[PDB]
Amino acid sequence: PKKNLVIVESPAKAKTIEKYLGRSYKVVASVGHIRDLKKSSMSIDFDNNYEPQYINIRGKGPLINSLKKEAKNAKQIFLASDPDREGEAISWHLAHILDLDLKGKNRVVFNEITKDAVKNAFVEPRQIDMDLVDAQQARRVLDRIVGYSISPILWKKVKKGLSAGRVQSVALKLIIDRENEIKAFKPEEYWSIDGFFKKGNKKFQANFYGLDNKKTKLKSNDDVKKVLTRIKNDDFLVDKVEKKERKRNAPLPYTTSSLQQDAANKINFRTRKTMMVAQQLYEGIRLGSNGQQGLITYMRTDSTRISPVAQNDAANYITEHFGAEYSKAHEAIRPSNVNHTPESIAKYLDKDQLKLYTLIWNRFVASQMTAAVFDTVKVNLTQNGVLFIANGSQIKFKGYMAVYTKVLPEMIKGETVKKISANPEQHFTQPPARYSEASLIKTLEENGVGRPSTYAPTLETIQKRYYVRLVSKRFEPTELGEIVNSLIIEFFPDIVDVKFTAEMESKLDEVEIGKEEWQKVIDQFYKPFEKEVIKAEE
Ligand SMILES: [Mg+2]
Ligand SMILES: [Mg+2]
Ligand SMILES: [Mg+2]
Ligand SMILES: [Mg+2]
Ligand SMILES: [Mg+2]
Ligand SMILES: [Mg+2]
Repeated sequence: PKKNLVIVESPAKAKTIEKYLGRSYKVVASVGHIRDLKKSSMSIDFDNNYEPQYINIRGKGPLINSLKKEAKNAKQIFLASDPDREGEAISWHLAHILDLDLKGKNRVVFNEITKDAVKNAFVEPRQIDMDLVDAQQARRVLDRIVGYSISPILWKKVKKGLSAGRVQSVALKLIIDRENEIKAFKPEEYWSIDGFFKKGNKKFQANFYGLDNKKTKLKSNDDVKKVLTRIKNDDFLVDKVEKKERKRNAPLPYTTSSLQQDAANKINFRTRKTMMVAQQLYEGIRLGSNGQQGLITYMRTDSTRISPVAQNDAANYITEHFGAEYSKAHEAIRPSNVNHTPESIAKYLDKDQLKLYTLIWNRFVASQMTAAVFDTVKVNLTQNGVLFIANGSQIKFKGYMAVYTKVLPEMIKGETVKKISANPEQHFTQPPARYSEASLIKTLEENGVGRPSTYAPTLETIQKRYYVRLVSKRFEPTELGEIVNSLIIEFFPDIVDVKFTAEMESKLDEVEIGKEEWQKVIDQFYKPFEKEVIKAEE
């Protein structure tokens, strides 16, 4: 009786998958990477087109030996690593250590850890995708060449122990450019006027807009006076009434970027914690006697697609719980089972897992719902050329907002309302906001620089390196970060450059699809970079 071997990256994953598979399957964790570049040397074969020189990781020897013994005992080997570039290179390193044939169909991929998703994966296993593997290799070779080339230069000109990276340097320069804008900003005093009116004895508020049919900027207390003195009596003509219905569509389901943004904005999660907790949700949590189950789809994704089956089950949850009026190869981040309401499984989750799951559940359900609808009214109240604007809003259909506004007294053109009081208020303009974790992520996504694997580590290493601090939830450059940024701008300008770095990520994308040869991406980077390293070592 010889079993099937299934290798996974973590024990929590193996425990979860173990129940799903049954007798003729043995499930073991490799506990992270087992092969890596050498730590004590560059570990790139520059005579053989940048081929990485890998070793078995220092310390993992005994683990590796036991994997080899289990593989000998096994009937067939299945590599069940996560479905991304990194998971494919893990599977390739295991193939290498276990002497498996790369033409064999030993790779099984799934994007949630549920009994149904797991078993469908073994129905059609595939061979290892060497394009995905080469895309991981390229990133690893790039980051190694950059890190081990620049770091000694920082040690020479700044301080021992320093390091830099590609996307980390882009982010740091973006933060320093924003700080330069802040320093150069010139605040200005300006004033507003709140008005309080009545139609009948129904009170409401309208804000000063301007004089003589233009918007008016009030720069001082004297400008407020000039408005005030134009106001003779309390009578205001309803010069116009505007009405509309406003449709607020539903957000898309979470990607890695939008999950990280929402978690940081809404529940004060640092991005590292968001990914840590998502991983717990994903790899499997004990739901009591029903044992461990994966509660969300895989959390590293840039897809917003929902699968047909997942779509149908949510429509049914929505139709049944709100009304059918609220409905309509990778995937977004969603509950694996929508019927696992946050309320139901609350008792099985710690507080942090409860928050992130609640966030992911709400967002995915909302995203499967219909638009909210509002009833707008804009009302112009004019006297003697002075214009106040009243605004009113109420919801005509909650729509997706089901999972989570004042109205105006009635008016038509020509009626009259009475002015009770006006409240001038002093303000000062503010500079552009600092990057929060949210807006940094959003910026890195929109400008083409970030990817699901690189969002959280970039914001981690920039803080581990002490190049920025994070106060009142926004990044500020440190003095050391300014020093390092200036050196790299001086000697390696392209690695702070947004466009060159988004270009590189797109070339990595092409490697993944087999459109470009990974060694060529490295060579087009390395040939110019090499010259800059020589000149910086002068
Ligand atoms: Mg070894
Ligand atoms: Mg990668
Ligand atoms: Mg990178
Ligand atoms: Mg590396
Ligand atoms: Mg800044
Ligand atoms: Mg991550």
